[PDB]
Amino acid sequence: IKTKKRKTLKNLRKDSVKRGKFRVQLLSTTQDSKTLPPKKESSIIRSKDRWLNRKALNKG
Amino acid sequence: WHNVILSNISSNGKLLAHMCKDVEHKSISVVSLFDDSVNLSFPLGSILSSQTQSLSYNT
Amino acid sequence: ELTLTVLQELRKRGKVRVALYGRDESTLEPLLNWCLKGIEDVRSASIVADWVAVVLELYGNTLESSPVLQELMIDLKTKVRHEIHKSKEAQRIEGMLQLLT
Amino acid sequence: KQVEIAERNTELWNLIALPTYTMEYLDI
Amino acid sequence: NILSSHLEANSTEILDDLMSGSWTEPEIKKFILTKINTVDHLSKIFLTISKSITQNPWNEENLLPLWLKWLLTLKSGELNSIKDKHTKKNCKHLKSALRSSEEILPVLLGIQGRLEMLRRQAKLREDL
Amino acid sequence: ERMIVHRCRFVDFTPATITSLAFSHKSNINKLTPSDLRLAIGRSNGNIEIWNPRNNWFQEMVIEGGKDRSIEGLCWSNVNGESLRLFSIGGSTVVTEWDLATGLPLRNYDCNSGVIWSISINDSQDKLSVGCDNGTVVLIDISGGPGVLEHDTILMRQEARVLTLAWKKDDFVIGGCSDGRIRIWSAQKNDENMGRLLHTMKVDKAKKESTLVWSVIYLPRTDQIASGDSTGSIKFWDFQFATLNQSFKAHDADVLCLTTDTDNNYVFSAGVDRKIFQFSQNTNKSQKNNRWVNSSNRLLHGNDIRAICAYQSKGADFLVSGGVEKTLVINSLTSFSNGNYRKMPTVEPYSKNVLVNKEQRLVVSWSESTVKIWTMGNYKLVCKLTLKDDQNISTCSLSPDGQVLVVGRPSTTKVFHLQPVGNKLKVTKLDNDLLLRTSTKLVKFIDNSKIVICSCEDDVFIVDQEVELLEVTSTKSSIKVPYINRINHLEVDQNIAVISRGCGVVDILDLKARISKPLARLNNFITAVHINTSRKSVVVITADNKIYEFNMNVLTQWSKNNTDNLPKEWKTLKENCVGIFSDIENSSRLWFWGATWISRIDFDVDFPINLTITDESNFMNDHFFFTDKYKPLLFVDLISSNELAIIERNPQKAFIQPKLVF
Amino acid sequence: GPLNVWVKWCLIIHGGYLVSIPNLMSTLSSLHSTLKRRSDLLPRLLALDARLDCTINKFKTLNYEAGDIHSSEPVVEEDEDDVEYNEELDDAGL
RNA sequence: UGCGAAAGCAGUUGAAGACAAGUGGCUUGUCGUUCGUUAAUGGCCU
Repeated sequence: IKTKKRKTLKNLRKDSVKRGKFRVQLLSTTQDSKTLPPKKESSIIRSKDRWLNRKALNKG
Repeated sequence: WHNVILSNISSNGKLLAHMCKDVEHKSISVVSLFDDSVNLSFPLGSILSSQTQSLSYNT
Repeated sequence: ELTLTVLQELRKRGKVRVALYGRDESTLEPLLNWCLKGIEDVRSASIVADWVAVVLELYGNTLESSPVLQELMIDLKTKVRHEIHKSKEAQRIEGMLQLLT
Repeated sequence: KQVEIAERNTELWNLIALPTYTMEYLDI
Repeated sequence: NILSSHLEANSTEILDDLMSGSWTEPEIKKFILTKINTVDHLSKIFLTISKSITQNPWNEENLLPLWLKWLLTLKSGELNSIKDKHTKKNCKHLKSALRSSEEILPVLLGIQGRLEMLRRQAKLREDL
Repeated sequence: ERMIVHRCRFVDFTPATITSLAFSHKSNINKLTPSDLRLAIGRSNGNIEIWNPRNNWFQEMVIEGGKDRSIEGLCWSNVNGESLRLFSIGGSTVVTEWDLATGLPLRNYDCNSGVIWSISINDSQDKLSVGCDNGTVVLIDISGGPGVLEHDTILMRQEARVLTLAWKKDDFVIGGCSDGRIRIWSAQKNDENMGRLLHTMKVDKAKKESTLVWSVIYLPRTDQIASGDSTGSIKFWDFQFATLNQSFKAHDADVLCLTTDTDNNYVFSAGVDRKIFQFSQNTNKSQKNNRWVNSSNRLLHGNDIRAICAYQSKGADFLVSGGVEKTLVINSLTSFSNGNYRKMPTVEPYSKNVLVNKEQRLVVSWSESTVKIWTMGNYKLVCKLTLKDDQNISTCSLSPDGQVLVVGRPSTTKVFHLQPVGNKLKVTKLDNDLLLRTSTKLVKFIDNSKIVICSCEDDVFIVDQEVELLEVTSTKSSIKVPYINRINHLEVDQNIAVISRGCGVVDILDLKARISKPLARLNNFITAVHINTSRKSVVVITADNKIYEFNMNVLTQWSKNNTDNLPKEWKTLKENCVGIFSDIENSSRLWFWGATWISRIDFDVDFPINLTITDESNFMNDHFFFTDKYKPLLFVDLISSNELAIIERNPQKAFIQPKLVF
Repeated sequence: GPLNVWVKWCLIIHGGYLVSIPNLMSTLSSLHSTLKRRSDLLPRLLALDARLDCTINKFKTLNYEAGDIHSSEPVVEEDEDDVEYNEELDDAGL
């Protein structure tokens, strides 16, 4: 139960499972889509802060 | 100039600056000597920063 | 000799203390771990002596906190104990052939 | 015992932070 | 016990030489450290031990030099700051009384080498 | 007993890095400071604080965002005669416009191209540039009214992502990109070259890494573009002829943000090497020769500077800067190198995240989307609730007796029964769909069962139903800054509450008849409110650091002499008192606290006599004890008649600019 | 260490030959120079071990004033069963 | 500072005046003033 708690957490939380040739996506809620702006794209946020913490400027 | 602390003259010799010590503190005055083209003066506290008054005397 | 000459250049040139100011446990262990090896040799041991003396002068509280350089100071103590037995017995041999002049 | 006295004398010659929770008091 | 008697005597007002004698009576290393750890101020123990070690820098008793080296180990953040008018010439004459042993440690180690050579060749030539 | 003091450093509530500063009104040096000027601070965990620089920078409202939300740029928009409008990009494909009343997004306009890297607002503020990751610059028509945003025109594309934008006027739009170049597009509608990029300029590239142009501004007094890039160099470019006038090699690493004053006599600039450089053109010879000089340079920040902005009016001229270290820094604009500066506290808790309950000696504290509870003894963490069905947290309250916790955000709220099972707790949700549907700002527990709820849409319920609440006169500042007439505070114990809205209105309410009986009687923003059951009094403190008290069923004589017999500590105070309570052993002494001090005033005594917004501008209209030895302060409270709870903060790589060694 | 046992025995046994030799120092110069450079620095490492041993027994006695306290001081914990009662999605689940 | 050897051995550290800050005085501190005593993030070229 210690080695699969994150597995059963993610496998019960996540959606859009496969059905043969198909894939059954959930539509989201107006609750979240009208309470919050969407999440940041971690690719570009990691690009910007990884640039500002590149090795060529010797941080310490 | 009735009290001089420090002095310098420009490269062409056309004007000269010096210091005064006239009261709370010293003063700085520049004067053209071969003409009355310019002669100005001001207390050097307006030159100095606000940080220097709470720092050492070297500042 | 290169470690010795940069130690001697920092000693003559500026300040041992400037070279040692911003240090802590993880960044002093190279110095003391070399001073273990340098305390054996004659040519290094004066410089090793004053560098160890300065670092225990200005890091006497890190001595209390970190236990993993306390043991380095203890090993340095037994090293200087062996070396002082050697430097005493060399003076004894020096006297015992001064007797034979 | 002379080398012992001489060694000790020469030693004399060359011999010459916040925790996470406190409990203190102040004026009423 | 007798350490507490020496502590009370040296803490009251007086009897400092007799206090160091009573300290030399029981004379434990652990209690020697404890008597430095307990007291919060000294009545110029440094001054009286300074004059004692100045008048005898060559004594066979290790008591007052042991007391001085543990006092200097444990309390020298405060001996340099208790007093600096008579204490300056005190440490001066103590330092000049003690530097001569650093001057003559090589000749004593030389004579120790001499004597070990003599006694070992005399043990060697022992006539079969 | 004497006061025994629990100096707690358990809560590690840490804010996030300031990523965007903006001022609501533009500068206009020769006119008075408007009463509607707000600074907006977008952090990096996704919350937008809104501060008012009147009388040492109080914080009016906070708009929090949730898990994995950030905010990279934000711009104001105030067409003259209409409400303030606040747009902001995150790390995503949308722009988000917020209504300032509720503290929610009222619009998520998905921009129709890629991930937005920068945002800028047109001069005259009818259009909005978003510069995106796929090299696009998209124009968004803003002038349709507050809330409605239309797509206008995608400008002529390119390869590299456009990292910063600026406008010349209504006409041209300048953009610095991640290929080391600076493009100039024409956004002038009804021209032949509308949308196509007119010019391209290339900065001096780094030798051993790629160069990115990080900051671009237009300087209208001259006709230049100032630009800071990732080599540290700062370049000034003539706009016509599109070409460099002079380059300075100023910083040692990237220049993230740069700004200017009104008449463009100064350009201030800052970046990851954590110094703020000042480039001046104030001399008549400098103005007639178009020659900036590298005038000065200051080291004030600890880690970075990611945002810089400037305001300049008749009684206000300051540049504001913030970075990776979470604190704000105020300097003077025309007196940058000479004058003084003020480093704000990293948090001034105008909205609290910690409260204690005297029974069980326990304290709850909520950071982003988790609460934690520990008890005094030492101390022991007894329970925590990392509710991840949640995304964003807001205010919270515990029942007296410590039975039920209620957490509450602007979208929902949730109530949890608690049972101490020994060295742990057991926590169970108790379902109520009215609570699950309501928006909550404040919950404050009339009884062990009854709570009062202030909704984000100005509703005041009483659950476990409706307080009649009169309306306020809508003046010009209330229509301009659209949250001034919103209930900031409510304090209650034993069936008598009082609410407070920041126009200077503080209204009591009997929980029985649910009628107002207003006592507005105030002049500016109200920092805190506490009810004294002794004297039958309300105690308000405003942003000017004055303590008023009034009676209930106007100010008492103790207020009438206390206000102008107030101590010199209060008269030279810099941080506003965010919390008041009353002493527990005496029902009449009161004990209050700001973010850097702790004071206590005595109910009867009176003592004898003998870088701000400082103008004649109005407000938003048109034994005594003092200590500060617990100054990095977060929250204080009481437990019993002799002890005190002082929970504070305690502490990252940075560009090493070393102190001189000896 | 090991080899000067040989050099003290050579002097003791052959104590007549190398006192009858006319230039002792000139004939075994390398021994004189080696022992002079070995024993010349003896005051320096005397001062070194005085200063070193002082701080060593200083922290030793200060840490022996509380040497029993760090044997049961660590009472640290981790993400205990409050995390299980905390996971509200897993509280709706199980 | 003097005598010295590289060790050490003897001596200390006053007065006036002006100015600055704090609360006309009083306190403290300075001096591109006199008399007496042997006494500012700011680092190195192609």
